[PDB]
Amino acid sequence: AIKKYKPITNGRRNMTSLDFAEITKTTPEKSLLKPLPKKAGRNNQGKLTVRHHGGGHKRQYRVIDFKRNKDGINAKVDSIQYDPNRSANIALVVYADGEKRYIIAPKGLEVGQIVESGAEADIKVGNALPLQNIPVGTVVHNIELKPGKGGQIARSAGASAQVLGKEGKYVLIRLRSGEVRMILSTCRATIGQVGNLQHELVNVGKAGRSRWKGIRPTVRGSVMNPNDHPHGGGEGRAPIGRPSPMSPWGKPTLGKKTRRGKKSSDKLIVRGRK
Amino acid sequence: VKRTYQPNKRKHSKVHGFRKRMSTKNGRKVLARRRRKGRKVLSA
RNA sequence: UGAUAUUGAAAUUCGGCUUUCUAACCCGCACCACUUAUCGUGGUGGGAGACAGUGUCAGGCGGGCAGUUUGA
RNA sequence: UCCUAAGGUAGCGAAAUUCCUUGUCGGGUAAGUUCCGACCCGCACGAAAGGCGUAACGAUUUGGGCACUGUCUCAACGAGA
RNA sequence: UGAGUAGCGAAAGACGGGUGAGAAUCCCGUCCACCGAUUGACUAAGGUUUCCAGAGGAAGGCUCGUCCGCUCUGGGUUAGUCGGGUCCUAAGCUGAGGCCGACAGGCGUAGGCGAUGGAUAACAGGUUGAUAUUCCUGUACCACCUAUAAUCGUAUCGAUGGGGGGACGCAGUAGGAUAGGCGAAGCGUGCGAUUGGAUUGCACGUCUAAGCAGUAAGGCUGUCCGGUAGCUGAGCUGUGAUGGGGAGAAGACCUUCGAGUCGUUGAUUUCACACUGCCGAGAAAAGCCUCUAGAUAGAAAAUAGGUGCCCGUACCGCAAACCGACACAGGUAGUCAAGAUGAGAAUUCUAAGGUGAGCGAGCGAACUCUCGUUAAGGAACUCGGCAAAAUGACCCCGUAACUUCGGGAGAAGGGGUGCUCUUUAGGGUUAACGCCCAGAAGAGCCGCAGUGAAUAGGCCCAAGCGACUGUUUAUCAAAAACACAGGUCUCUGCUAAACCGUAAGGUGAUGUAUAGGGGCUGACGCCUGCCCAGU
RNA sequence: CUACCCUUGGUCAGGUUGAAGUUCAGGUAACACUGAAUGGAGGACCGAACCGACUUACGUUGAAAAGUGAGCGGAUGAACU
Repeated sequence: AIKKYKPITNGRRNMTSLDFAEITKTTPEKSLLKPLPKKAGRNNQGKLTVRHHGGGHKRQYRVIDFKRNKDGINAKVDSIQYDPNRSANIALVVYADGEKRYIIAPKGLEVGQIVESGAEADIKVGNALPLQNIPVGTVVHNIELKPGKGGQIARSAGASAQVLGKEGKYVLIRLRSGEVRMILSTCRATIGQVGNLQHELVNVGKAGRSRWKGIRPTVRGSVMNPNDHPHGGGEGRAPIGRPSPMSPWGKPTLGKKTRRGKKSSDKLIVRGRK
Repeated sequence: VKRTYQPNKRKHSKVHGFRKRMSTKNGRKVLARRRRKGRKVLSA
């Protein structure tokens, strides 16, 4: 399922694309459509704060529900659709009530799924179930952190995580990065692994192809001036010169740790990433 | 060769207009300095 | 990073190191209301909890930025 | 034998690096301080401030041929401002 | 003073007749020349009376001036439909109450403002010294008001609420139609020079909206509304609109009047994001339809009249009136786009329509500049083949090392090219006749020269650097410098790291380790060894 | 004016080359090799408008405080407006 081009011209030579064999319907849904104007990494003050953003192709936002909260209703998948916002594909499900919404499509799923509560249905792919009713060693994705907020972890393409032993109030989950942490047992989770596994094997090929995705060129700090980057500039090509490489804002960026986000969560993080 | 001044009625009234200077406190001081000196036109 | 105020109640153990509890404080967590919006306020539930956040004082790091010296 | 924390490996070499130097020997010219091929005696090449190669591509930099001509031997005449 | 010195800002003018004190320069006439994918015709911005008529010649115009975009005195912009508002919303701006902050103030919800977009009823002619979808003629449409009829009455009106629609990317053919174009003979007025012609040579060969039908092709098929297991739209054509308007011209003299409107052919870059393909996956809201909450009482058939506001409208608009101190070889979005010659909006000569460039007359020196040719040699020039010359279009023949198999390649190196006649199956278009685009061969004529003019690669053998397309010091450096696809290291469990303010509030991201920020290296191929004392 | 970005529009005479795929005859237990027609991909090719500024001449009390001639580069895209 990987399309490979022939070296007809330069640039197109060592290119690689996807096959899009899993997509069923090309036209999206009109009800679940929202505008999404570009920001180009500019703040609410109008100043650039994140570099290398700007340009790209026009896009629209497709409303995806991550709560997955229904009282025993059956839904049959209709089609797998393309999403320019994420790396994974999405699926349009239709409940028995007559309601349609978009969910993240797991790997190998076209059969009907049920938004189930505890022991409502079997452990099958695409079923939303709390972490208390999932046996040890079952791989899951799109799990919640705080009850009712929605799924946050393991949403990229080909991402998943399994469930280790329980401790009454919390369960043990080994994440995709190798990190081990405790998660509250009243949070939902979807059984299975998400598809689009061949998304990372793609070769962009030319510079213009990365331009219309929203990426601007990157200039090295070694070819700047001494007032622009700590790596400055000397006569000819020069090495780093400093005892340690530096960020454009004057902070060491090779090895130093920056763990200051949340201090309450160190109680729940058991082992670091691998 | 292209010059540096291109006339425009809307851009001249939306930046140097009377209502533009009466919306900020520092612009309210500009109309006061021109009244003290005695200029003919205040905002242009 | 420590001392102290906001800041409480219990039980181990040589005035303190600990482990629990809930009532302060906190929640870019759901629900209900003003409200034809959830920015905000107030309720009902969960999580967290005397920690975090904040004020005063003290030590360390700090060409990221600033003021200046580099003799006849 | 002395010494350090270890003593330059694969490659490449009078190089966009070689001061001594127009190094020495071939090839190209009737005549070549530049150019190409080797030699290694690397003042002071060297493996991601990457080493050695490589089709296609270049208003890029060098060496040599074929056409072609007032560039030049060596200038003369005519038209317009 | 320099000095009666430089200059007088790309370009073809000549003569006759007028005006007047005064004319190479103003007016009229004729001939000649220039542009013509534009030096022509419409418009947005911008300028703000430069527009028109009768008078003036002090200053301004690089000369002159009786003339003027200059001076003086009077004049000239007409809208229910064309553009903007009484309609809708993008980015952005602003923001009641709120959150934050030494002050000033900052941020932000509901709600507003805001087109370069979406919606929205009018088209042909006539007319002035200056206005025209605006005035006047001819035929229409639209919102509303009142008065009379078919017919009533569970008929009727529905929201700011629900739902459907509005509704959107790029490339690529094929097909229907139409505008304009060309040819033969509609009708009209000429029919003769300088040698022969009377089968002569010129010029015409139209007519819109609205409403009556039928039409290439395209989509789609069976809260009572929306969801769950022939029904719309559509270029064009025909009839009427039109016993009217326009019209090459003629007979007499806003005077009267009466004149043709056919068929053939080749055809768009205009009329369908329609239709297939592709990945980078392509605003929003209102009008418009429908459903019930709520209002318990009309005409959506028709007749007849009546009503309909505010702003812009002159003139220049690739230019002497706009931005450049100037009447300045510069710069300025969009639309219309003829003939012969051609793939063509290239090239040459012309049409509609414009213009002759605001100092001239002589002479035909040195020198400088833009152009043409040149005997015998052919890079001997020079730091360097710098600058010139040469190569150049179309149909044929033929084509190397090397290679990532795509290429190299238009490799190199060669041949053919006009005119006349004869013979001759073929493309399309019509019942044919005809019209349009073409191909073989053969026999001859002409010149020094046949793509006879303009338009249009020089090539080849090697080496260095960067893989490539791309970007850079506006105004002395375009490169080996930057970027790039790829590789690698390191940080980041989500109120993420990072950044701005280092406050509220944001970007990252309406994302979640196949993700995001930072350092280094730079396609591809083969590889990347030794050292942890020190920092 | 210029640099980057945001929202909404517009512009690109004319030719050439012929990737994927489909179809089809052959070929095979079968997958799929070959030929034929079809297809119309690309920071592809030649070249006007448009946008740039590589070499040279003229100009340098210039027509112009950055220009004009003769050639030249890109020209469906990381394009121009």
